[PDB]
Parts: sequence; structure tokens; C-alpha cells
Amino acid sequence: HHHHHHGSDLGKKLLEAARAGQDDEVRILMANGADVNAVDMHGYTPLHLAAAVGHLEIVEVLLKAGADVNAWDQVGKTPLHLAAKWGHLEIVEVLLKHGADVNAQDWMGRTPFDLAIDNGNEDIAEVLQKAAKL
Amino acid sequence: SPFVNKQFNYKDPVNGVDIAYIKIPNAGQMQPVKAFKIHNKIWVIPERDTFTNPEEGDLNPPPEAKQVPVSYYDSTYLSTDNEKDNYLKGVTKLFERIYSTDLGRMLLTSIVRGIPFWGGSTIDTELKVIDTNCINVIQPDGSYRSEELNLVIIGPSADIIQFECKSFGHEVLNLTRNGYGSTQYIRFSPDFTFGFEESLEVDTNPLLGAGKFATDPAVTLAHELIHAGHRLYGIAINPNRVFKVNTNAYYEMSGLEVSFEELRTFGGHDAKFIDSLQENEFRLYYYNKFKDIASTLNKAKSIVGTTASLQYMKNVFKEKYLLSEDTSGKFSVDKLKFDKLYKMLTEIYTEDNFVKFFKVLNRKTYLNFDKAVFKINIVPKVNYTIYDGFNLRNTNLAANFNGQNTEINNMNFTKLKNFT
Ligand SMILES: [Zn+2]
Repeated sequence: HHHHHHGSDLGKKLLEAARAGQDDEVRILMANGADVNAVDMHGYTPLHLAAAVGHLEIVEVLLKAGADVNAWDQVGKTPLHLAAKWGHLEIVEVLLKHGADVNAQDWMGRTPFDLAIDNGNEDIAEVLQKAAKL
Repeated sequence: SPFVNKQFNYKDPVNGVDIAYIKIPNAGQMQPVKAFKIHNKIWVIPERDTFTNPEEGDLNPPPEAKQVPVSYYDSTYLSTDNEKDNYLKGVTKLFERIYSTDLGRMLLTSIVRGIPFWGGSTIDTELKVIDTNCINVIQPDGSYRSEELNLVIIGPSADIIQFECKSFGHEVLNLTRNGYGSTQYIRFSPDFTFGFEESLEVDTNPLLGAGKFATDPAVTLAHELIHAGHRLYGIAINPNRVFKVNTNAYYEMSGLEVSFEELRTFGGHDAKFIDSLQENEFRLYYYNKFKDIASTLNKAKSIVGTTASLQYMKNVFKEKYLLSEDTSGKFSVDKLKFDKLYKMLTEIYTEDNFVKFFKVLNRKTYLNFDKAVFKINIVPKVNYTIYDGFNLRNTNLAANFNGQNTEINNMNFTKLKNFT
């Protein structure tokens, strides 16, 4: 009746689309059944990439589709770790708003607060600082 | 003048310099393991690799029915101290044998000089080290000192003979294929070797041959060290660029496809399966990648995370990528200088050229079928020597590669599994 066959793996196309900020491509691939929690060879999820590159609307559309806000890569970083590193206040706020673990630690022991202050992101460090002391 | 100055013993105490407890980038919260700095920017973790992959945390094999014929599983290997000592001295002796040839001497010098590029910063104009290109070295206080390194020799994972070269990725960068480079982790054991046949007809047949000869482990490690030389200079080919094998009916039957990367590493006739159009695009593609690194270095205004000067850290990377510096001090890529450097890591550092200089018997192609797996002990000098390997000089083992013959030298090769 409406049977389509997937010629290529949709995970990789969803991860590539989220990395380059093609919101329509993400939204279209999500409509045809791409897995929002797929992984690349390094443990990165579509939310990891959409958060590290700074796309607010991509981060939200995925989180709506059930993306794990606390998934970690092969070195222990979460989407919150990446978004604080690259100075994305709005992405960091959205992730926190959905209950991301502000105390996640990577292989070196660093939290998203440490990554924020280690990359010159003061206003994004005071938010993580406060959210931890809440 | 040895490449590895110390005669390390696993039992040796940790001094915190070249013998220390370290933490590798890992998905878990791993307990520190003992590692030995055998050379500048080269470390040896004589442990089974349960840390690099988040799904291979244990050494349990897959169901007896899902096991592929070409594999060997043994959860107890490299678990006791004595094997950790023997493993460490075996890996050390294998570096000495590689280094005792001008070809391997150049390879090892290109690896130690191939510093992973400092493209970690989030600010356009400052240079910074990528965290996953370092390791966490334990201090006396219990504090952790971060330290840079280029190569790491680690034990095998669940599949003991799954030798490979792997690095950790970046969220926004393609370190292995953008020129930058990344610290390489090699799964390797000097206690195992693959069996093959001298007769090419038998070697290319899945159903014949029982491993008449044994691969020299220095060539196997030299094969993975060439993968490192590619990934450390960031010029590796995407692993999904495969060749539809048409020269081996048995491959064609199963629809197998070998990646251009491994064909390039083997060299000889194998590297010619890549057509001139494919080789030309990569050389030009990575010639431009070095220009982006030369452009990043020219726009460098600051350096963070070290006591070294900005000018000094640019110099490290002018010597790595062989960039040209003009009177004003601006870095450029000289197409001919690059072509010499590019051909060196792709056509000169090959498994084939290494077999020519070791003067050992080896597989004559990468498109063959492994016949068996043997257990070897290369540490005793009556078994295996730096300069001759198994084919010891002045003995009956020198002529006709007899030292590599698993029945004529039947005491140095213990068969564990028959793939044939
Ligand atoms: Zn290989």
C-alpha cells in the first residue's frame, strides 16, 4: 500500500544532516523513519552534533522525537558537554530544560562547567554553575 | 644506539616518567593501567583492550555459532603478570627489528615527528591541543598530569587476532582525513602470527593449505605502523572506499570488497588496483588539506595549554608537514615538497617494501586467505633475533626461509586453530 525500501542507512544520513545544519533534511529523514538515537563510529548522536554545531531548531525537533539528552560518546561527553564547549547558550538552556545531567563527567573528570570555563564561555558557565547549586 | 633505551620489566616500579599509571580516553570510568614510554611519544599498554570500544568492555566471545572461522578467542591471554612482561619485551624487540632498517628507521622518525595537529580551539586564531590526542599520567600526589603522545601499542580485544589501528574522533573534525592527525591506538600481540602458504595458488584458495609458513610479526606490526603513519598525517582514505575484487574468483563468489586503505598499505601490485583517476584526486584532495593547515598556522595569534611559544609550536608543524617558509614568515605548501612527502607515506611505507628489506617470506598479496594461527615466543634469542627474526644466521634456519617454516622449525610455532 505504501511500502518503501531504504536503499541507504538512514542513521548516517541523519547524522550527516544534523552535522551540517540541514533542518529540512533532518525533518524529512525523520519523516521517513530515521533513528534519532543512531550512532556514528565515534558514539555521536544526532543531538551531539546538532548541539555542537549550534542549531537550535534541529536540537528541538530531535528532542521532540525522543533523543537521549544524556547519551554519551566514546570519551564520555554528552550533548550538554559539547554545547557548553562551543558557546551555545540557547542550546545549553534547552538541554537543561529537558533534564540533562549537569554533572556528567568525561574521561578526564570534566563536567560541562569545566569545558565552558576552559573555552572562554563565562555566561554559559554561570548558568551551569547555578543549575548545579540549585 | 637502540630505539628503545630501557630494558623494561612489567615488575619495574612506576617512576611517573616512563613507567606510570595512566588513563586512556574511554567511555567508562576506567581504572588506571600501567603503561611504559618505550620512546618519545610512544607508549605500550600491555593490557587487553577493554577500554577503546564501549561495546567491547569484556573479553567474552560471541555465541559459538556466530563465530567466524577466521578468529581466535581466549579470555585468559595477557591476564597474568608473566605474559605482561613477555608481551612488553616482545613489542620492544619488534620495534628494534623495524628500526634496524633504513626504511623502518624512516617510518619511526616520521611517526614521532607527526604530531597530531592543534586544531582543538574554539577561537579561530588560537592553537590548542585536542584532548583525546593526550593521555592522563598519574603523579605521586595522585593528581593527573596530561601528556601528549602519537602512538599507543595495546593488547588485543575479544578477537585476539583482530589487529588494527584506531583513534578517537572529533565532533566537528575528520582528523584522519583532514590532515590534522590523531593519537593512534594499535591492537597487536607479539605472541601470535598467521600461517600462509609459499605457493600462491594454494594461498589464494580458501579450502587448501594449512599454514605451511608463519608471518614475521615485525611485518605485521610494520603493517599497522603504516596505518598509523597515514592517520597521523591525516591522509588516510575513507574506509568505505572499497574495491570490488575481480581478480580472485573466491572473493568474487562471496562478494567481498577490500578497502583502498589496506591495499595502499600492502603496496606492490596490490596498490595498483587503485586507478590513476582515484589516486590523482586523493593527492590533490590532501594537497589542499595541507594548505588549510598552512592557512590556520598563518592566522595563529595565540597558544593555550603549554609553556611553549606560539612561534615554537608552528615550527613543530612546519617540520611535520614540510611546509615552506618565506622571508616574511608565512607558511606555504610547495607542491613538489608535498608530493615527496605524500609518496613517502603511501608508496614507500608499505608491507611489501618492508618484506623486501627484512628478507622474509610473506604473503604476496593482501587478497589471500589466512590458513592458521600460531603461538610464538620471540623473546628468547634462540627463537627470534632483532636482525634475522626467525631465520637465524649461520644455522640451518637461514636458507630458504626455513626459520619461518612451521614444521621445520616446529618448536617455535604452536598451532591453535585451523582456518582452512
Ligand atoms: Zn591493515
